[PDB]
Amino acid sequence: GVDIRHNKDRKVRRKEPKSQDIYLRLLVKLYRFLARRTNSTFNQVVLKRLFMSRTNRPPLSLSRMIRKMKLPGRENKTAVVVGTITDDVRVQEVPKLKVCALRVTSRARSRILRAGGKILTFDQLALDSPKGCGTVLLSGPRKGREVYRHFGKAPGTPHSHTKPYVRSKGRKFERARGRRASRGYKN
Amino acid sequence: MKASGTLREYKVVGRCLPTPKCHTPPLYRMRIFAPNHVVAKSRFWYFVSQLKKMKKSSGEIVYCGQVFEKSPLRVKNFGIWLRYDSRSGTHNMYREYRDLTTAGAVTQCYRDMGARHRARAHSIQIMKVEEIAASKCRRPAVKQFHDSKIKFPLPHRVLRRQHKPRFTTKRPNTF
Amino acid sequence: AALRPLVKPKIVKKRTKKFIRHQSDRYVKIKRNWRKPRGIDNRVRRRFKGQILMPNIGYGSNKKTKHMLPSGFRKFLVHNVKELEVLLMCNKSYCAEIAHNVSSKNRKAIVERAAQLAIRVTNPNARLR
Amino acid sequence: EPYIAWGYPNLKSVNELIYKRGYGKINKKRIALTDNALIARSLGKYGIICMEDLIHEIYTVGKRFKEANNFLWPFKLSSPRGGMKKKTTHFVEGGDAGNREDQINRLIRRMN
Amino acid sequence: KKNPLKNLRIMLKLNPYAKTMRRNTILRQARNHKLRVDKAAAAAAALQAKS
Amino acid sequence: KRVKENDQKKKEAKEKGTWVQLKRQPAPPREAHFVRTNGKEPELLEPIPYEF
RNA sequence: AGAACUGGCGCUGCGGGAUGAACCGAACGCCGGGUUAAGGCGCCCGAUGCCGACGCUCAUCAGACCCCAGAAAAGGUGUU
RNA sequence: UAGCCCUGAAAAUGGAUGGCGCUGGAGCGUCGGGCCCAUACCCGGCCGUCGCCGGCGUCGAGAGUGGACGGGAGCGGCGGCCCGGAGCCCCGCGGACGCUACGCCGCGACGAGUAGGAGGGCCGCUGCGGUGAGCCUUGAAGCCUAGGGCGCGGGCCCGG
Ligand SMILES: [Mg+2]
Ligand SMILES: [Mg+2]
Repeated sequence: GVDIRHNKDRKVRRKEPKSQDIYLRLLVKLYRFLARRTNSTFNQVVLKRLFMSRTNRPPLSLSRMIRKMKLPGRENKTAVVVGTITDDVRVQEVPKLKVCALRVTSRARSRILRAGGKILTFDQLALDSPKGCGTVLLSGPRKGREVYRHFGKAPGTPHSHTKPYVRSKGRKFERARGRRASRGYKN
Repeated sequence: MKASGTLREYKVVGRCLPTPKCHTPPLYRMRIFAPNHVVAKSRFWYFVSQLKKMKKSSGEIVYCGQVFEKSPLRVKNFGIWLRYDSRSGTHNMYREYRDLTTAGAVTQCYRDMGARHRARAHSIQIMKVEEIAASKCRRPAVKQFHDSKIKFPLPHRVLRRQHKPRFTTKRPNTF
Repeated sequence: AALRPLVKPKIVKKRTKKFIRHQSDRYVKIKRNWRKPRGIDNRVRRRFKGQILMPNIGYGSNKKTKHMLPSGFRKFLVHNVKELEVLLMCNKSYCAEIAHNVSSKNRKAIVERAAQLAIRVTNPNARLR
Repeated sequence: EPYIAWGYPNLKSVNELIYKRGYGKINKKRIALTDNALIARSLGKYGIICMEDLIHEIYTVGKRFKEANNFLWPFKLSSPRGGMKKKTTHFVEGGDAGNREDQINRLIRRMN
Repeated sequence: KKNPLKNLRIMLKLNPYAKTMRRNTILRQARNHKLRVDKAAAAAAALQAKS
Repeated sequence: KRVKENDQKKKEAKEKGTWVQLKRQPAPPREAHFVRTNGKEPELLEPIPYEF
């Protein structure tokens, strides 16, 4: 015998990606060859973001990108994002930033290339930089989904903010006792 | 305490730590019979705590040496004093033996109060053990060995079974 | 003693005694295939002594000795010529078997071919005339 | 002290345990230490690079004893081949479970 | 892992001084075996030559 | 208080040139002391007899 | 019948307790060597087939190992 | 006064230190050395899971934990008549295995389990779309088998 643990000895993280996408399997085989040979970390952060699921690779919008690159120190670097870049319309002017990502959309890659940018994928990134030197790695708002706003303490106790599941947001749906003190009680 | 095998007399001194209230403690001395020097300085912290306001953490011992007598060849007569706790109550007991050494005496007491009083090895406490010379020993089985020109035979001798032929043809003459 | 294969370690097998089903001794409505006892009270799962052992991972044989025939080759069943010339480059580590469906005309065909290519087949003299 | 047996060793019974039942750890994975370089590559930060300088810290408990003892895997001693006595009462009371102060130098040789 | 103190030159791979710790303690328990038996005969031959 | 005599006692040893080891330690085992039995000799004691 | 702390059986074999859910050890892949644990060493039954050491005890119902499976008040020139 | 043994002391099928038995002990009490074994502990083998890895350098031309050229000054060591200097291999045209990357390979630690949950299954049954220049009257499915095997096993294959 040894001890009295409750087992977490089997780690539960991703090691090979559950997608049978043969093109992503040609980018795992590139990077886990470069993860253990770089003697640095930027590959080993890209190498685990190619593992992650569809949710945990959220769609990064265009305007989060061109805001985080206007900081002092990101002026000519090549932004790398694991995930898809979708364009926003709320911004008007797009500079000639250079990006490198899987699956920029059809409208975004017009708006990058017309203003004189350059888009890349993760195979002409390795030739440009095996270390991945001189980049900023970005990711979208992974807690942006409407799923995550159902999640909190419980939609019944004090200070809830939890958005309880109804089939239609409207009157006489979850608004009678539990929500107002004149009828029943207030949470 | 086990009294495992023959015992061994130890002469243990010890003292309690010098407080700011009191320097120079009196550094008491006892006489402990024990099988080894771990039990000896672990019965020492039982008889001291019965007699003074001391215990192990506020004290230490400063010498645990075996004392062993001046005559392992001269035959002696010992009178000892006990404090055994019986089943009904407790008692006080004087008792005599006769052997070459106090290692062979108070061991011979422990192997006999277990016999003639069922007193297990932890109950019985030794008060003082000094020898007394001839014609002061009251106990009668000692009294018959204050006898020069002493004699007796070896009647009815039997020994070493199975050692010889298992099924000999020879009835063993007991001399 | 035909074709003298490569390296044979001395085959150890941890058991040669073929796990039988509990209570297959008493009936013939129970076949001797293993099914593990998922009863609550029985003394095979609870693993008392003197009874039928149940198979776990400890009885698995050695990895360089697994699926080894006692001759020293490893069986691989083929059905004609054109999948027996897949076994030219394995003719001292892997051996052929001819399936039962292959008739004695074709089984006479692929027993000369496996002598040119120098492969042990394990049943050359089957369905002969 | 109802469950252990602790006493004060002397030097060859600390010299046999390191040599015979000593096993090191780099990150995890208990290794046979069996060299002077499996010690100094992972613990030459402290100046006790070799074998007997390790055994000098563990005897005269000195500078880096926390860093030296936590390097050692716990000594997996075999069963005592001479025997034991009653296993559950104290070494004062004839048994063997507790403070024994120098009879543990006998017992290390029986455990090994 | 070959056992130290059961084969040599595993002691000497790990504690190189422990060879010359050893041929000090094979000399000095041979020359002090010489010192006894020479002297233990020296009081035994002197007692013999009296008779 | 023991941080405040670890501030001014830090800079006091800082301009003095040493490695003072201000960190407190647990109660160490008793180093080998040395007793004196000046003139007189230890008093023998032994267990009293039983009385009620 | 009901609780508190902690352990345990339930879900768990094995060694020992003659036998047993729960006691005492001790926790389990399959094996070959070595050693011990609790326990035992007349023979069933592996091991005292030791020149084991010291004393006690004779029953016309002897006594004989935790839980544990039969006992008290009281009494004896039975014996130390 | 208290140790043993005795009296106190009766229960229904024949009966329980487990039994046979036991009295210089095979009883009681205190102890010693020996000696026997568990799936406990230690060493060694093998299986599996987990943890941190190792190779796409088949680079027999590759070797780097400092590397290059490069000229302005001097050390040895090269070849003398004390000045000083490229060789891309070659007399062998040459040097095993391997990297299903979802595969190997290394080290290291642990392994029980109902209810229950997962992962794996080149286990199985019935059909469909593909695929095997598959299989067969020179004998398919099925069934039988004291025939020979493999797999830890679900099961599978060959001979009759
Ligand atoms: Mg049950
Ligand atoms: Mg289940």
